[PDB]
Amino acid sequence: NIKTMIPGVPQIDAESYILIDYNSGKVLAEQNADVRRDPASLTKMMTSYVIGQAMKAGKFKETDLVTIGNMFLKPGMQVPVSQLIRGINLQSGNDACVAMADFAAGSQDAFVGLMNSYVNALGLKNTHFQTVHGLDADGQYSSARDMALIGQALIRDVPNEYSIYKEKEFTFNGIRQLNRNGLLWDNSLNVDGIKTGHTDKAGYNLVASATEGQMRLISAVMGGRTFKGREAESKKLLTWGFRFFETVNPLKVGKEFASEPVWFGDSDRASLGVDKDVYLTIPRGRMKDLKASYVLNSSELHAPLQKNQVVGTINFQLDGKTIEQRPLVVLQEIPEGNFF
Repeated sequence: NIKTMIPGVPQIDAESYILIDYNSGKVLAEQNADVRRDPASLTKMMTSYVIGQAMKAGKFKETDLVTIGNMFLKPGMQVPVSQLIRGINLQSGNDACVAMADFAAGSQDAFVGLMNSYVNALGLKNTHFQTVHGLDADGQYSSARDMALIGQALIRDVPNEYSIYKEKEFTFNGIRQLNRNGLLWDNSLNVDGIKTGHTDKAGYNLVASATEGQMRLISAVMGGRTFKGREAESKKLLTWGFRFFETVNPLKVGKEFASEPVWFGDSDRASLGVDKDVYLTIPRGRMKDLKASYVLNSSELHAPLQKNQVVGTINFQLDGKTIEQRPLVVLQEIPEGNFF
């Protein structure tokens, strides 16, 4: 029963936490992951997400200058966008958020409206932002799950913005500022994200992400007890996640997974696979025992068969139990067969 066991979770010294796989979205561990808490500076992930989308859209460059009104910024100061986004991500500067909010949306209210528009665009059911920096507000809240998903969106939708989160330091006005994510300096893990935060109502919060090979995990901890424990507890989850789980990529697009006969077509056989790449998070070491089969929606396949046409379902089995399902599609189209 060593292969088919469910691992016990470590005791995490925080009120809420969640651990997910970046590729497959699988939840490996959770505790009060949907309780609505104060997000503190984790809010700045969404602030960074709004900014990342605008630059990705081309609205402003990282070299553009922003004039201040009205990091210790002063009115009339001209600060490159590059420095303000680093003030947000590395330093957690609340003043840099305000500056970038007026610069990106014209006002803080217009910028909070965008933050909450992406909240709905991501489907978050337990998040609402009242601020651009994350200071405690009566009406703003988030949760460990929603914050783990915001971090996923950062990595997925704006990778150029996300690459900043791994920088250990930046210099503003001749003063070196360190990134507050102390896990970047950990020799045992490969941590390149994401964001720390803390307030009186929120406690000590950390959204972290690490990689081991091509596997990527995202942890979110909220309501942490101490400043140091913030990083220690997140390190507990990530190492635990990598020790007991492995992400595997069994089938990618274009790879033939099965062949079935085709009637009335230009060809006699169809090449069946998947249109979206498959990522499965399984107990580490059980990839050798992973079995895959499939069912068909029809007794026969009739031409014409369009490209990426659904014809059945793939079933991935581990220990005789289906763990994931994906649509089985036609890879190459097959037009109607003609007769001379």
